Amino acid sequence: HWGYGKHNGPEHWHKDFPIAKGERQSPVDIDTHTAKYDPSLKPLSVSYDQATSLRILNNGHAFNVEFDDSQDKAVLKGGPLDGTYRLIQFHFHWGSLDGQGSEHTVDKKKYAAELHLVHWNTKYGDFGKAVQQPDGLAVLGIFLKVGSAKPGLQKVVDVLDSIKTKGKSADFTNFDPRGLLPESLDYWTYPGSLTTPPLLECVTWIVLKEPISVSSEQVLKFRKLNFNGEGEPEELMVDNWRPAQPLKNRQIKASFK
Ligand SMILES: CCN[C@H]1C[C@H](C)S(=O)(=O)c2sc(S(N)(=O)=O)cc21
Ligand SMILES: [Zn+2]
Repeated sequence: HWGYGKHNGPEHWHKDFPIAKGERQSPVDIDTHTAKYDPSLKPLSVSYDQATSLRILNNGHAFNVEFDDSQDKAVLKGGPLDGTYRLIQFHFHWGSLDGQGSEHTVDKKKYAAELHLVHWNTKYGDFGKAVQQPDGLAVLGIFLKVGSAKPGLQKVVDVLDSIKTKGKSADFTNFDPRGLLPESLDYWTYPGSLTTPPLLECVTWIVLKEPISVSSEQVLKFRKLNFNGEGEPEELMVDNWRPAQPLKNRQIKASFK
């Protein structure tokens, strides 16, 4: 099975998922001097007031916090998007050391972790149909740097003990994702893909310029999770990030100057 090890990591994915060598793969390095300011880009509209979280799960690759997407409760609009995108889940990617962990990079700089808030285009009816479309998903990416603690993240950190291994899930209701957002919503955007298999090229990436700060103790807790299931040899869940892919014939746009 695919993973992040030496024998099943990113360099091997192309054997089972040939699209790994495709034309619009993610993540990428964001060269701040070549990105172009596009004044036609609208500000992002994040409406998370009615978000209903349901559960937190360790799927063997990361931990996901899932939301009820049966209605337009928590949605993302505006920016480079056309239509309404519903929040379905969020997860993180992190490193074994503070100097690595993020998937996207900024002028080759790596952050300690990267948060992905995944949304799907409602015009396609269901998430499964959305992933088969070029504009089916919108993922909001937020960088994490180590510094002061992020209070809104603590409730997540505190429940990780209950989902240490692959397959474990815990009820996780009434969590407000607004607590994870930076002050500014300035962003870069480009067309890309999922960063894990199936690596489908159905994502409009929206990467925020402003990183959020989390404490050393908060990120340390992420690193205590396991890739393995209960009863199996312990493999710490760290470095679950894909390296930067070629930009090819794509242009990264910025909402700011
Ligand atoms: C572990 C599989 N993860 C996949 C398949 C899921 C069904 S998804 O919600 O389409 C999704 S979103 C991202 S990311 N890292 O580009 O934001 C990866 C994945
Ligand atoms: Zn991700």
